[PDB]
Amino acid sequence: DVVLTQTPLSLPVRLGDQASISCRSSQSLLHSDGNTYLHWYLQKPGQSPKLLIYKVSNRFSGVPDRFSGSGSGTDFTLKISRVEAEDLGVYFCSQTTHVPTFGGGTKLEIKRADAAPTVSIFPPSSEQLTSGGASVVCFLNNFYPKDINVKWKIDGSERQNGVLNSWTDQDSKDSTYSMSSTLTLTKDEYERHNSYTCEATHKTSTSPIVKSFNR
Amino acid sequence: EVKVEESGGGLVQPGGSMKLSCVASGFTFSNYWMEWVRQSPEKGLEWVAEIRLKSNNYATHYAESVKGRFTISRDDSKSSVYLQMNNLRAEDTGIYYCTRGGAVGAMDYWGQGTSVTVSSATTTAPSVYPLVPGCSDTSGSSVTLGCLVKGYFPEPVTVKWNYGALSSGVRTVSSVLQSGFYSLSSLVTVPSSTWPSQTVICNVAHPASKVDLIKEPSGP
Repeated sequence: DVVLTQTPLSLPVRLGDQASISCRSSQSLLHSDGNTYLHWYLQKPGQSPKLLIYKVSNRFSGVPDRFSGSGSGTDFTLKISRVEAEDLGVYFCSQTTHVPTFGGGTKLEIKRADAAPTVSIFPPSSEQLTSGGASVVCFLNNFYPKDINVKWKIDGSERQNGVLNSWTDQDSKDSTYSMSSTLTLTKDEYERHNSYTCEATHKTSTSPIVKSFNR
Repeated sequence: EVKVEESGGGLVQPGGSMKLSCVASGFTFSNYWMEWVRQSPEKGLEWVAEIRLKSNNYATHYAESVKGRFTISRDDSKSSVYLQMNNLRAEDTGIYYCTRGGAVGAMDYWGQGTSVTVSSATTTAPSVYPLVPGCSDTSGSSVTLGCLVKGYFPEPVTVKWNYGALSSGVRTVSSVLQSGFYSLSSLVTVPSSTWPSQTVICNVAHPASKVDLIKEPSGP
């Protein structure tokens, strides 16, 4: 197989700066017709990958000139001069000079100014009690950087089990993440306690962000 | 403006079959080659098959790992290409993209794509709960609501608000498989005055069980 190896895997970038991904194959991509068939595709969050550069360095219609391609030997490179919010995504590089194969990928990640998280809490909805479990959600919205720790305190004594956290992707218009902390206790459980409290602790602060409710 | 759309995915047992339909519109469907590429969360992006023009003697080419299991056909009259899939192994899982092989020797236009899950587990439609304030003081952008899609299978499920006429402020975390059940969240923020005097609804669709959903968060 024609093995392609992209580097790096994750690459942070400040707006306006330059950005470079390297794609190198396990072998030459020189077609007999003297044409190297190396291409770069951009697949943004939840979308269909798109063609950006074809035949080593040719731009596809509609694709800005900020995107430049080049190659030499078995080493090819894509450059995103003047980065933008919309430019976030996994950049692909594929060869079709033989049995078509693709490259691992690279997650271009916009790196912006820190931002504090806005925290909201939600008590379970009666519509869920009959399931035998009650979920309490803590939602941190519009924060940056990606990192952050959340904590659940039930009637005071912190709780660690039953916690499941998942993050969104990088918003393409403010480049800020959001995430949700889901605490799922059993029906009888969630009912033997009256004060539910999550406490977020992001970099844009030291005193944690306390937000809670009482049944 | 060119456009392409796949279809026909869902859960399959180790061992069965399935077929996928691709409709292309915007270009002379007959003057091009068509491809099928799948994307597995392991083998990453992987090419499967390619079909060619009439004069091309409608020739096929199957990725060595799919020879005699899959079959690609086409019909210029209705402008469509098909991917017969038989003997689906867990490996065959992943999303499937229908693309066009432009003059440029590269797959230029891609479809939205379509999931395909090969497993012995059985479908289970999502369960949606209302995420509403929880009775508090206004101190967090001006009101946030949500739908807690839980215990469903397989992926994915697509949330949308007010039928898709609400895109700004939308926020959807990712799937988190646990207990064999995917679960995500989707919340949207709105001006505390445009609620609850206004109608807010999420549209949780779960393609595997073909079950769109229409719930509406209201002040409890």
